[PDB]
Parts: sequence; structure tokens; C-alpha cells
Amino acid sequence: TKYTFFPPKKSHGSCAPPVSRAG
Amino acid sequence: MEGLAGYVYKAASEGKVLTLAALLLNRSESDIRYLLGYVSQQGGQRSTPLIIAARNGHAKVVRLLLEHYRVQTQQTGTVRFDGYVIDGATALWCAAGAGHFEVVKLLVSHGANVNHTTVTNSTPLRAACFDGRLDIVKYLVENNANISIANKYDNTCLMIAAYKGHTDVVRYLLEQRADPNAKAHCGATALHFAAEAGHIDIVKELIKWRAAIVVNGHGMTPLKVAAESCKADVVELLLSHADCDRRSRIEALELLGASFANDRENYDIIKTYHYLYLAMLERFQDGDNILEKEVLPPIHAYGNRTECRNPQELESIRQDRDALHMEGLIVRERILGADNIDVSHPIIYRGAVYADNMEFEQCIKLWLHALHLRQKGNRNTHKDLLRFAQVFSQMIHLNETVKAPDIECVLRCSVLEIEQSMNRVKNISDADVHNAMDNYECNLYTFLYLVCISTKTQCSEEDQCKINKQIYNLIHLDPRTREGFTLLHLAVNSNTPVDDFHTNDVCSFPNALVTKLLLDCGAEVNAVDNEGNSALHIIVQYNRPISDFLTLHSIIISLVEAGAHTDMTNKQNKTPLDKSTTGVSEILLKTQMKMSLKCLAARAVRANDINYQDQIPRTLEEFVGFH
Repeated sequence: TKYTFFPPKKSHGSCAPPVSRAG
Repeated sequence: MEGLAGYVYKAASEGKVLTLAALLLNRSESDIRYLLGYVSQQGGQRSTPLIIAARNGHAKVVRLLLEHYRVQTQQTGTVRFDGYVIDGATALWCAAGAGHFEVVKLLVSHGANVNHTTVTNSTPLRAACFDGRLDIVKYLVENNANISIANKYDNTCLMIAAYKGHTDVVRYLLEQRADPNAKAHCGATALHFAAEAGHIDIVKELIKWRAAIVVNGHGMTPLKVAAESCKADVVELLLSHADCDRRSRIEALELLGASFANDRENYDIIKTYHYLYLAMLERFQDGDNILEKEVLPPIHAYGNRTECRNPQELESIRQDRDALHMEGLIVRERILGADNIDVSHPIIYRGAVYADNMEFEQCIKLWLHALHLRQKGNRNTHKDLLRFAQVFSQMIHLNETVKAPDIECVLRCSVLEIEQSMNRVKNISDADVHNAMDNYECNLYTFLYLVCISTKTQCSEEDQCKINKQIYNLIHLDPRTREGFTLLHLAVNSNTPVDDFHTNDVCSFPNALVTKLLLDCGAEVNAVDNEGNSALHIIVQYNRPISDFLTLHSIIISLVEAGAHTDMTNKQNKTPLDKSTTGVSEILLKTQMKMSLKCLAARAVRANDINYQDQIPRTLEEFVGFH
């Protein structure tokens, strides 16, 4: 549900953790 | 023979424990390495029947494959686990990742590599610990498997187990003499992950085992990371660390209020005001040795507020919600700095909220600040540029004026980001070349949306000059998509993707104004794609000659006047008249075709296929090359 102007990113937050099992 | 093994692979997910006997009794022997070693992909997962049995949770199928014989199971493969794909997986890795303790113990007892690192250098221990259970990790750590093995990004078992809410797992890890002060590649030391997800018991157990506070790679303490992600209980515990000093304490409280100001998951304004007020009161706790706030000079994006260095002025902005939003943004900017990665997210969210409340001007200012901060960090900002295109299109669709310097700023940012996108595409060979090409194509689309919006916005001589300078700058790099589409071809093409959001109300391709602006800015009018079509071939293949006949006539006039040949052929040796697929477009182009003996002679040479190599002038050699 990206259509609303609310940011498509959740909170980003993948800066310090590279999310395991995600790529 | 292939179908015989394919049916076994299909039945591996199913149950045929006493049914598959007919397939193997009185069967051949030389096909063992192809039947048991059947490495197929059911949807694109390089695996064996035993691997998919472990992944789906079939230990009975594993015992089936080890009924009266034995199969080697330690094999590489790219398994698409629930949520995402993982390259270099194996049977033990997939059994551990699916939380099947019995299958893991069966694989270990039968013989499996407990340290079978993937392509991303991922141990089976952390794979289990992603969905960690105590009973599944007991024997895994009792198989002499080292827990200190690093990762591709140095995400050890402790870090991911603290991030994923696995207090039992982290307890069993630190009680067995793990590494407390482990350093990830990003710099975080397993407390930032523990404070990222707001797990109070995990932080409790880590501080219990002497985790200690150390700044991560991005210049943020674990306390400040806890205060960044709107979490409160871990912030209280980390302030109760008994070695925290005071300056860090007040800046953490201010950051906590700032985070509570702008985040969808945790949004309170009373909590924001109360946290900032607690920061103000505990800041002026003594009178003498008063911790006067150092304040960065006011920035036009957040209005013109200048934080609050006094209790009276924080009291004055108590009831005003948008004033508190700006105040929270400013204190977050001052604490986290302009070089932080997660400082632009609340600015984007506040711009989004202002866009939803039909206050676009402050939305444009905040989003421009966020875009500048993200571009100075050199990050993937194609989503932000698409958001800019969407908000500009919504501004146009409501017949609201759009300020030309804003379009100039976002055009500069898009041009720069396309430059670094070209650099990333050239640098990346095959790691994420598809992702880089997708980002490049969508960035070109966003730039064309911005150009189309800029055509419909009234601008002065200087503003239009600056916008045309940006367009000229981007033309002189000649950006191209996957199928050779230049920047002119995309604006010409009706098949150019349009975002499903409000850009549909403004930017529709083919758009005559975009082509007129691009040709007036010096576009290579004779450019071709990988398919060999020029701009003229793409525009004559337009399937809608009556709905927007004015657009078609304007763009055909523009392309002809810009000097493109009305005769050049594509890779399939088709004159665009033969590719007009439309009576109206054919009539228009035949009206605009300027007759010339040169084209007639060149086409005669091409039709007779006379050997012209090393016989005619090189420029004329090319000329007959495309005629």
C-alpha cells in the first residue's frame, strides 16, 4: 500500500542491521 | 527417466512412505547418483528431495531416503525461504531455518556440515537463530560449532538473536562464553540491534553479562540508537546504566522526544512535549553550571524555529501541534546530525503528512531538505524522486501553482542521482546489475515526469533558463535504458511506464511538450535504440492517432524540424513508413517528407544490396548504412 503519500519505507532502519535472509 | 525422478521430487513434499516402494524395487542401479542426487528446482530452488523435505518439515521423507540406503545431503543451492531467497543454502541450513529440531538432529546424527557457510558466509547457527528456539540450538552449539564465526556483514549469531526477540537464544549464547563486544561491519555491537527492536529483556541480559556501551560506526551511542527508534523502556534502562554522564542523558532525552514527534508506529505529541520538557527541566537543574543549548542556525525547511533554549518558550509551543512537529524535527537534526542515515525518514514522513493536509509548500520544503540530506549521503533516492514527481503532479492536478525553483532543485538532484546511477551501473558487473538497471530506468522515468511537470508550470526567463540548463546537462550524458532507449525515445514512446499514482493525472506519454523542450535543449534527434528504432519509428508506431491527434502532429512536426531523417531504417531494415501501422500517421509523415535525391540513391543501393564497403566515402558509408 504505497499509494498514499506516507513514506514507502517503513522506518528504513536497515543501516546498522543488514537484515538476514533478506535480499 | 527424467520423469521418474521428477515424480519422486514432487512426492518428497507429499507422503508416499509405503507407496514409493514400487518405483525402487527391481529398479536399476546406475541411476542412483541421478535419482538420490536429483538436484532439481521446483519453482527455482536448487535442491534435493531431502532438502525440500527438511525445508517443509518431513523427517519421514529423510528416513525414507535413508531406509535401506544413504544419500549425500550437503549440497549448495539457492533456496527461496518464506519471505526471501538465500543463495548457497544446504540441507542442514534449511532444516535449521525452518525450526525443526528433530530434522536438525537427524541430519547431524547422519552426518551434516554444522559450519556449512553459504555464499553470504552464513552459518547454520545464525540461520536457526533467526527463528531461534532453545531446544534447536542446544545440540547445534553442542556439535562443537563455533558461535564466533563472522558473516558477510559480520552479523554474528548474538546480533541477529538480539534483533529478532530471542531472549532464550541470547541467554544460551552469553551463558556459554560468547563474544560480548563483537563488532559488526556497520559498527553496531549487538546492543544497537537489541535496542533497535525495543526488547527490554534482551538489553537486560546483555548488560547483565557486561555488554558495555560503545559507539557504533555511524557516530551514535546505543542509547542514542534506542532513542532514535522511538523506544522508551530500553532508553530508561540505558539511562540507568550508572555510567552515562549528563550531556549524553539530556541529548538522549531530547532525541527521544524528537523521535516521538514523527513516526507512524509510535506517534504521540503529548509524549513529545513531555519528554522535551523533562529534558529542559533536567537541563537547567542547578542554575549555576546551566547546560545552555548549542543551537545550529535556523533552516528554512523547518519554518524558522530555533529550537528552545528556555523553559518559557517550550511552554509557549505546548498546544501547537505543528510547531512541536517542527521542533522535534529540529532537535532530531541537531542530535543525529545531517550525515545520519535515519534522520531523513521523519522529514519525509512530516512532508507526507503535510501533503495529505493539502499544505504542499511546507511539504515541498521538507522533502527538498530530506532529498538534499539523502543525496549528500549518496544513497538510493529514486523513491524520493518519484515521490517528488507524484506531489508535483498532485499540485498540478488541483490547479495549484508550483514554484519553479523547487522544480529546479529537484531536477538538479535527479540529474546528479542519474550520474551516480550510471557510475553504479558501470561499476556493478553481476552482483545486483538487475537492481541497478531497474533503479536507472525508474530514475530516468522520474526525470521525465519532472520535465513534463516543468512544462506545465509557469516560469520566468531565468527559471526556464536554469531548468533548460539542467535538461541540457542531462542530455549531454546521453542516458539510455535497457533496450537502448535514449531520453528522447522514452518521451516519444507510448509504452513508457507511468506511475499508477497521481502522475497519471499529469504526465502522459507520448507528450508533445516534453519532446519540444528536449529538442529545443539539444537532444540527439537521430539517436537509435538496441532495436534500431529512432524517435520517428517510435512515434509513428503510436496506436492512438485520433484521441490526441494534436499531440501527435506537434511531436511529428518537432521531430521533423529538429532534423531527423524521415527515411532511416531500424535493425529490421524497415522504413518508418512501412512501420507507420496507421493511415493518419503515414499521411502526416508523407506530408512532412522532404524529397531528396540522396535518400533515393542510398535506398536504391540498399535495395539492390550493392557491395559498398571500402568503395564510398565513410560518412556516406554510414549514410547508406542507415538508409
